[PDB]
Amino acid sequence: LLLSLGVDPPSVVGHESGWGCVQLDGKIVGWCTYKLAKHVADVLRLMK
Amino acid sequence: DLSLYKQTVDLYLSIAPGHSRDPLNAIQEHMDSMILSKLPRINGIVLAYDNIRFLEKSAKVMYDSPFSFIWVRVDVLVFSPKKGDCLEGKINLVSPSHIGLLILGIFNASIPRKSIPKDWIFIEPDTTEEQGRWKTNDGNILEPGKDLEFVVDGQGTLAN
Amino acid sequence: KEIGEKCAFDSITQEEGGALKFGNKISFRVDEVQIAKPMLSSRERSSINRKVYPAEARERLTTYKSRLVLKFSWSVNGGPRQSEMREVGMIPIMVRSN
Amino acid sequence: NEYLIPSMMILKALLETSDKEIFEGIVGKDLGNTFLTDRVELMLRAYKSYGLYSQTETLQYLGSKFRVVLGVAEDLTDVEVGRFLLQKVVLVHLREAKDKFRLLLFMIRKLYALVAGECCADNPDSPQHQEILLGGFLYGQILKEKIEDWLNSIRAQINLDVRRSAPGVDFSDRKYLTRVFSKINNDIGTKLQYFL
Repeated sequence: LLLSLGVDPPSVVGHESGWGCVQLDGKIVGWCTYKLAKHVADVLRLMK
Repeated sequence: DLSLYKQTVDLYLSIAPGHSRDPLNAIQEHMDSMILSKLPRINGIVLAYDNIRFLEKSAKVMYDSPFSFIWVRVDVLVFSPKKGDCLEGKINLVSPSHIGLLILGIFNASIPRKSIPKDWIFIEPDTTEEQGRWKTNDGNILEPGKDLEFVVDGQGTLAN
Repeated sequence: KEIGEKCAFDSITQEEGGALKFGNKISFRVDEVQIAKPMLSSRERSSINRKVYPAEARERLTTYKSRLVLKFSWSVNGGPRQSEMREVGMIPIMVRSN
Repeated sequence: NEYLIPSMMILKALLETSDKEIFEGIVGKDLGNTFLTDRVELMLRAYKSYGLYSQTETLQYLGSKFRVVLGVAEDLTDVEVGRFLLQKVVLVHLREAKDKFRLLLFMIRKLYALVAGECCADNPDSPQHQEILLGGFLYGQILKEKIEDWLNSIRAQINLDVRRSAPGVDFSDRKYLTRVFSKINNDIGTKLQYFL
């Protein structure tokens, strides 16, 4: 769902300044700006 | 087999003085005590008794005890398992040190593994450690074979 | 499973060999752990082998334990890996639990 | 016992990685962020001071350095000892070494951010950074611990069985296994009862 949602785990460094990291209980899965981060958070809890 | 026995015995009963009005009263009173309790005179367990009749002697009373004594004839139902021959029982506990069987739904049988031929083996389950199948040498399983036929030594034996 | 297995053998010193040889290698591990209900002091007592509710363990002032079984597995540095159950004692069980 | 191994060592040992890959993973952003760049450089350099280059050399060096405290199989090999370490201690929650590597990167990155005041101090003294231990869980953990000590005891018994001269040495006869099983103390339930 995260992949379909707007983040992606890179192989060569897919990381820049304003980009935040998302952690699945200790596993890096992707990155997104903090606006995308909060939006992902809201939509995910809503799905839950 | 024909392990059941009925035997008309004659006993020296002790008639209480208060039941002097009727002896049959005090006779049955303790006759209900002998039931299901081993009469060692015959070495068997009382199962039934009828025909309570006394050799009419208008019972002689003890010299200093007011309760008197008299001979009475009654018919017992002792069950004599004196290692006669093949009998059978329902297994109730099964564990690889002895087997527990019930004969006539009452009496007990502990046939140890030594009186059992070594060729039979036990399975020690997961839900139960000891409650499991003493599978025979043939592999036939014994719990649903609740009946086991065997010979008595006194106490049982499975070795052939 | 995440314990793994343990090896044992006859170690011949290398003595410049670098590969100190050894043939009879045994690598053993437990396949699983089996916790059964606390049966009645398992070894048969010529009675209907029933269970022991903890109230009784309170009464007789005894700990409330149940047998503990391991499923030991082998290897003879080949592929035998046959199994067998080993009792390693009895451990407590909590009330009302599974 | 505490043990201190340089991060760079375990990093290049984890994945067949080039130092440029390290540098572009750690601070690859905002090209030339002063603090992160100069610190990371110093780190790569100080490891380079003595260390080796490829992943296998570091793996073998590590295994040959740590083969003692490890209770691993004594005979097999040396590089597999290093992989044993990298699988068994560094980040046991994870399994994919490349993913462990990515997270180690994120971790040292956050660490440096904390160095320069770019992040506030996490409070371990707060129910925020905290969880609970249950009973059944610690029960299972100590149980597993006794399982493993039992395995190690029986392995030790087989070992001394070999070591005396050769009283009985046949790892194919189940009789021998029965004998050694009886040789060790086969009760642990009393250990858990003891602790409780």
